[PDB]
Amino acid sequence: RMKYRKQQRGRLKGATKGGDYVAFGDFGLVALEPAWITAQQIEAARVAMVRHFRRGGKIFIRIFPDKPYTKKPLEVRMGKGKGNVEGYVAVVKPGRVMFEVAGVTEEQAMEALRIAGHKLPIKTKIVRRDAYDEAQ
Amino acid sequence: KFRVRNRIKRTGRLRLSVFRSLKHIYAQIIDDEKGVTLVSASSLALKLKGNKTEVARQVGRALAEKALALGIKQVAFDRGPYKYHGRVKALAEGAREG
Amino acid sequence: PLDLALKRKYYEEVRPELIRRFGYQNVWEVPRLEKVVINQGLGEAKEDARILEKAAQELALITGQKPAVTRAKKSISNFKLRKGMPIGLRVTLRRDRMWIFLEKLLNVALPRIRDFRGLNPNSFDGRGNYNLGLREQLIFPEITYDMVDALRGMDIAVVTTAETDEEARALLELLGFPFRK
Amino acid sequence: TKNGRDSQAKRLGVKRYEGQVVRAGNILVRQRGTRFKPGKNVGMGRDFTLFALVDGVVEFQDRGRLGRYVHVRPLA
Amino acid sequence: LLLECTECKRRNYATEKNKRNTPNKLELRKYCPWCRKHTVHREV
Amino acid sequence: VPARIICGCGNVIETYSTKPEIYVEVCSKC
RNA sequence: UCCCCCGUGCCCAUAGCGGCGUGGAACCACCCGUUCCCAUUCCGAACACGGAAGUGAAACGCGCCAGCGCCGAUGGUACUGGGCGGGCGACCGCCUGGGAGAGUAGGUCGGUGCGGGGG
RNA sequence: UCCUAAAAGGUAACGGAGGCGCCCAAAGGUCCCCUCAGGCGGGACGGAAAUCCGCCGGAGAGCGCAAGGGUAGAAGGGGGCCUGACUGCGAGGCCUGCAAGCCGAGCAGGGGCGAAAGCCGGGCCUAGUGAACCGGUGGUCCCGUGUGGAAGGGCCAUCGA
RNA sequence: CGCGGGGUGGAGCAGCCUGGUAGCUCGUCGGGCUCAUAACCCGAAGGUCGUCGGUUCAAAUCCGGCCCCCGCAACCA
RNA sequence: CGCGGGGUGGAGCAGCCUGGUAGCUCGUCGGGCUCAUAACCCGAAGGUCGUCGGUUCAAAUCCGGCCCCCGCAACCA
RNA sequence: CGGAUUGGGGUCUGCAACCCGACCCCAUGAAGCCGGAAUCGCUAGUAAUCGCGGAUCAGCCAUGCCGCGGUGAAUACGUU
Ligand SMILES: [Mg+2]
Ligand SMILES: [Mg+2]
Ligand SMILES: [Mg+2]
Ligand SMILES: [Mg+2]
Ligand SMILES: [Mg+2]
Ligand SMILES: [Mg+2]
Ligand SMILES: [Mg+2]
Ligand SMILES: [Mg+2]
Ligand SMILES: [Mg+2]
Ligand SMILES: [Mg+2]
Ligand SMILES: [Mg+2]
Ligand SMILES: [Mg+2]
Ligand SMILES: [Mg+2]
Ligand SMILES: [Mg+2]
Ligand SMILES: [Mg+2]
Ligand SMILES: [Mg+2]
Ligand SMILES: [Mg+2]
Ligand SMILES: [Mg+2]
Ligand SMILES: [Mg+2]
Ligand SMILES: [Mg+2]
Ligand SMILES: [Mg+2]
Ligand SMILES: [Mg+2]
Ligand SMILES: [Mg+2]
Ligand SMILES: [Mg+2]
Ligand SMILES: [Mg+2]
Ligand SMILES: [Mg+2]
Ligand SMILES: [Mg+2]
Ligand SMILES: [Mg+2]
Ligand SMILES: [Mg+2]
Ligand SMILES: [Mg+2]
Ligand SMILES: [Mg+2]
Ligand SMILES: [Mg+2]
Ligand SMILES: [Mg+2]
Ligand SMILES: [Mg+2]
Ligand SMILES: [Mg+2]
Ligand SMILES: [Mg+2]
Ligand SMILES: [Mg+2]
Ligand SMILES: [Mg+2]
Ligand SMILES: [Mg+2]
Ligand SMILES: [Mg+2]
Ligand SMILES: [Mg+2]
Ligand SMILES: [Mg+2]
Ligand SMILES: [Mg+2]
Ligand SMILES: [Mg+2]
Ligand SMILES: [Mg+2]
Ligand SMILES: [Mg+2]
Ligand SMILES: [Mg+2]
Ligand SMILES: [Mg+2]
Ligand SMILES: [Mg+2]
Ligand SMILES: [Mg+2]
Ligand SMILES: [Mg+2]
Ligand SMILES: [Mg+2]
Ligand SMILES: [Mg+2]
Ligand SMILES: [Mg+2]
Ligand SMILES: [Mg+2]
Ligand SMILES: [Mg+2]
Ligand SMILES: [Mg+2]
Ligand SMILES: [Mg+2]
Ligand SMILES: [Mg+2]
Ligand SMILES: [Mg+2]
Ligand SMILES: [Mg+2]
Ligand SMILES: [Mg+2]
Ligand SMILES: [Mg+2]
Ligand SMILES: [Mg+2]
Ligand SMILES: [Mg+2]
Ligand SMILES: [Mg+2]
Ligand SMILES: [Mg+2]
Ligand SMILES: [Mg+2]
Ligand SMILES: [Mg+2]
Ligand SMILES: [Mg+2]
Ligand SMILES: [Mg+2]
Ligand SMILES: [Mg+2]
Ligand SMILES: [Mg+2]
Ligand SMILES: [Mg+2]
Ligand SMILES: [Mg+2]
Ligand SMILES: [Mg+2]
Ligand SMILES: [Mg+2]
Ligand SMILES: [Mg+2]
Ligand SMILES: [Mg+2]
Ligand SMILES: [Mg+2]
Ligand SMILES: [Mg+2]
Ligand SMILES: [Mg+2]
Ligand SMILES: [Mg+2]
Ligand SMILES: [Mg+2]
Ligand SMILES: [Mg+2]
Ligand SMILES: [Mg+2]
Ligand SMILES: [Mg+2]
Ligand SMILES: [Mg+2]
Ligand SMILES: [Mg+2]
Ligand SMILES: [Mg+2]
Ligand SMILES: [Mg+2]
Ligand SMILES: [Mg+2]
Ligand SMILES: [Mg+2]
Ligand SMILES: [Mg+2]
Ligand SMILES: [Mg+2]
Ligand SMILES: [Mg+2]
Ligand SMILES: [Mg+2]
Ligand SMILES: [Mg+2]
Repeated sequence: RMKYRKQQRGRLKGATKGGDYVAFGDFGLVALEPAWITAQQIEAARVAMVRHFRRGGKIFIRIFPDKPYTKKPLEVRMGKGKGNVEGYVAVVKPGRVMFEVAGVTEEQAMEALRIAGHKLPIKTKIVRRDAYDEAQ
Repeated sequence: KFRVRNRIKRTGRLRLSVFRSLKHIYAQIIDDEKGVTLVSASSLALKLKGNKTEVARQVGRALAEKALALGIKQVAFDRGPYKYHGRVKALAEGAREG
Repeated sequence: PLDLALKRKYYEEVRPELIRRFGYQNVWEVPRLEKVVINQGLGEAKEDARILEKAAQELALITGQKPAVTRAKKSISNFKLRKGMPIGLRVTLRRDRMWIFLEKLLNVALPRIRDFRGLNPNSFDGRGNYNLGLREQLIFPEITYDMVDALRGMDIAVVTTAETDEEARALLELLGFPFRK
Repeated sequence: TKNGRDSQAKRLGVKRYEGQVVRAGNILVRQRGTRFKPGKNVGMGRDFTLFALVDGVVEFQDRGRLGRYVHVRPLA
Repeated sequence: LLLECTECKRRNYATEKNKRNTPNKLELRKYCPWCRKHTVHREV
Repeated sequence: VPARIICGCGNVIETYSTKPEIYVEVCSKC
């Protein structure tokens, strides 16, 4: 990334804008609980997904961490934390669409998204597609 | 361009918009904060001869007669992006002389 | 001094031809030659304010007008110039002194140019103007050989109501501009 | 560390409001730049301080491009 | 540099601030005394 | 003054410059 | 009364840009010229002066067209003074009054005041 | 200076991030004039970037110096003249526990710029600093130990954190 | 990890304070003396100034973070 | 701030006192010479003498002021 | 001064001159203003300087070698 060092904590209110719709791909993965998703978590689900169905299609990772995860190294209170230990996270509130696959089979999707779900700390659901966009 | 205009717009009353054509010279006494002209002494759109500068004088005096009549005297002048030098000069000049 | 060749050349020759190659309606539509400018990138005349006046005064003759000064503004760290104290040489001439200059141009300067080949018909500003480049400033008439302490170069320009480089090309050609075809 | 610094509160903003009585010289509004322009019987100084030049009530008048002018309507 | 401006043929002072090396050596700027009115004031 | 370009090839134009005696050559006449 | 145009102010983009059209007798600009007032660190381009001829090209006035810009519902919704309940926590919900933003339908290539000239 | 600060103000932590301890006689005052950065297209050295030309380009430049706010319907760019970086003042009001800080109409003397209206009691503004005591230097309607005078002191000015 | 000092041609080291223009010694390369080598003499070449971002007309030099090096400190329980 | 000493070639010093003399050492370039550096020997460029000013026939010289360094005791609300 | 380089044309030897001949004519006019440390040759018709011939051989890349004549020096205290 690139901006500046540290950032605030900030609570995780209503699952408002933290939640969208299946914009790309065919299937999707939604969050049910609100929390910070770690970089290690993104990749974990990423690798898990793509590794499952070798030579997989296209895996869309809508979310994206940019919140400097702060933390102190086993001491006391001399100023603000160094953070960066775990790295960064993303504001993930219920309704969000972390991942979504395409150009692949439904079985590949259902199982993958399932596994990648375990890579996530939040309880999750798997939505198909429907037609819910915004048109006439 | 019209900086000067804004300057005297906060000065007082009785502005003297001296708009002049390439051959004409209109003189209007417009009071701001309402938008009404009092003594509007035109030039080539009035009666006078054909001598821009000299005409500027006679029209300046035209303002005088009508101005003093209504009791107006606040000589709040309005350059109107023009250089006080030639025609516009005789306006306030002859009008303030008489 | 309102009288010369290039004058009535535009009047009784170019004007009608511009009504031919394109055709118009109003006289104030046909491309009229009106603006001509000069310039000299004088990063050289930075150290030497002496050499600065020389170029200016020389110019005074070849232009038949009054030289001017236009320094820089940015800051060429690479080539010793900053604030904008140094110098650039500009001079814009119009009306008669303009016509008299162009006469010398295509009848004196251009003629005796180092392996002259004509004017590059691409140097149009995409619209209806032209921009040319010259080196030796002595190609001009009055400039004597034993007077130039440097073959200082310079570039000029010419603005016209012309909106298309085709109209411009035709105009300039009719004016008497030997365009390297 | 090295961050705990801050110039104390200057306490600017709107000092007087529309529909208020004012003497002569009452600092209408102290502003940073020029978020509020003068007008009818109102002038400013070095720090762009807005104050009354007459005696009456304060009034506001938003004028988009022009600006958010504020005046005072004299009466007695 | 801290500058002080005296008066001509009298004995009055004024508050000032000159420039050490910067192109500033003397101060011949007119002023205004209390005795009489408006006479030039030398640096000094 | 009428600059008489005395170019060495048979052309003497009456332009306007300094010193009507402007000795030139290889102009538009050759 | 009403219409075209000139000056100037208000409303401060539903008046802005842009393509098209259109008006010169009048009004306006350009335009002729640089002797005098005066001027461009170079130019009468700008500012200035004296004033006929020419055009409406430039600028502007008026009108059209919505592509851009701009204005923008309604409906529901987010959030929320106030009152109340549920979960370990992260949080969630109901009653009461309030109620955006975004997106949709859609609106607009102006309206208006005083004075001056002309029918 | 900003955020934290929860839409008036205020508001804490060894909370996040950055400045000041200056500078300018022109970077001031008045008068008149002027308009950005960039992007594209065109042009002798240059050529990402000097300078010149055309069209676009409403503020993303500039505004001495951090940031915020403001700003071309000028606070910015230039020229002319000038020294209001004036004395004696001060209705009213911001701020505030005290003290300190901050804005200022208008009056008088006198003076600058402009035809005038009018503006000028420094710098677009918010940091660029230090109660009091002690003493220094200039000045002065004052005091001066019985009396003239001197020493010394007070008063206005200004100096050493 | 707390505080201080330091990364510059192949080796060691100056220049940073006081922004514009990398200096010295050894070595390396070419040439000479010698039968030959060293010593000695003649000339040449050789750097990204650790790193990334920032400040500036412009950064080895100014500011900040990271990385590596050296020194000091790390107590009362 | 008060007192006194001086600024002299790329650099320092004698000349100053009590004016008629820019000289000395080293560097540096060319010449002599040597196996070689050096010693040593010949010649040479570079100083408005920090500045401005005054007296005199002539001022580095004697003197006034101005700029700077260095020294001196003292001082600090 | 200097003649390197190079464009174009042409001459002759030889089956044949791209690689590779010599030569001529026109144009082109390079470095070089006397040479760093170091080093070479000669004691008189010598050094220096100038031209000539031959072997070689179709021709010739010959500034090479061998031979010949023209002009015509300087200094040699001494043996460290
Ligand atoms: Mg990145
Ligand atoms: Mg939240
Ligand atoms: Mg992990
Ligand atoms: Mg799970
Ligand atoms: Mg965890
Ligand atoms: Mg599940
Ligand atoms: Mg003629
Ligand atoms: Mg026509
Ligand atoms: Mg000139
Ligand atoms: Mg000549
Ligand atoms: Mg021709
Ligand atoms: Mg704090
Ligand atoms: Mg604190
Ligand atoms: Mg605080
Ligand atoms: Mg405090
Ligand atoms: Mg038309
Ligand atoms: Mg028409
Ligand atoms: Mg003239
Ligand atoms: Mg006349
Ligand atoms: Mg005259
Ligand atoms: Mg002129
Ligand atoms: Mg004009
Ligand atoms: Mg006339
Ligand atoms: Mg007509
Ligand atoms: Mg017409
Ligand atoms: Mg039209
Ligand atoms: Mg209209
Ligand atoms: Mg909307
Ligand atoms: Mg809405
Ligand atoms: Mg629609
Ligand atoms: Mg729409
Ligand atoms: Mg329109
Ligand atoms: Mg109306
Ligand atoms: Mg009619
Ligand atoms: Mg009718
Ligand atoms: Mg706040
Ligand atoms: Mg608050
Ligand atoms: Mg924090
Ligand atoms: Mg200062
Ligand atoms: Mg100024
Ligand atoms: Mg000013
Ligand atoms: Mg300008
Ligand atoms: Mg640009
Ligand atoms: Mg380009
Ligand atoms: Mg270009
Ligand atoms: Mg360009
Ligand atoms: Mg050159
Ligand atoms: Mg360029
Ligand atoms: Mg370019
Ligand atoms: Mg470019
Ligand atoms: Mg200013
Ligand atoms: Mg100015
Ligand atoms: Mg000025
Ligand atoms: Mg005066
Ligand atoms: Mg203060
Ligand atoms: Mg007064
Ligand atoms: Mg002021
Ligand atoms: Mg300031
Ligand atoms: Mg300030
Ligand atoms: Mg007294
Ligand atoms: Mg006395
Ligand atoms: Mg007494
Ligand atoms: Mg006393
Ligand atoms: Mg002091
Ligand atoms: Mg080191
Ligand atoms: Mg060291
Ligand atoms: Mg290192
Ligand atoms: Mg090195
Ligand atoms: Mg090393
Ligand atoms: Mg080193
Ligand atoms: Mg060393
Ligand atoms: Mg350092
Ligand atoms: Mg360098
Ligand atoms: Mg070196
Ligand atoms: Mg060394
Ligand atoms: Mg070595
Ligand atoms: Mg060595
Ligand atoms: Mg070596
Ligand atoms: Mg060696
Ligand atoms: Mg070797
Ligand atoms: Mg060995
Ligand atoms: Mg080297
Ligand atoms: Mg570095
Ligand atoms: Mg460098
Ligand atoms: Mg190291
Ligand atoms: Mg113990
Ligand atoms: Mg003593
Ligand atoms: Mg002593
Ligand atoms: Mg010595
Ligand atoms: Mg020696
Ligand atoms: Mg001296
Ligand atoms: Mg002297
Ligand atoms: Mg002491
Ligand atoms: Mg040939
Ligand atoms: Mg020979
Ligand atoms: Mg042979
Ligand atoms: Mg034979
Ligand atoms: Mg013997």
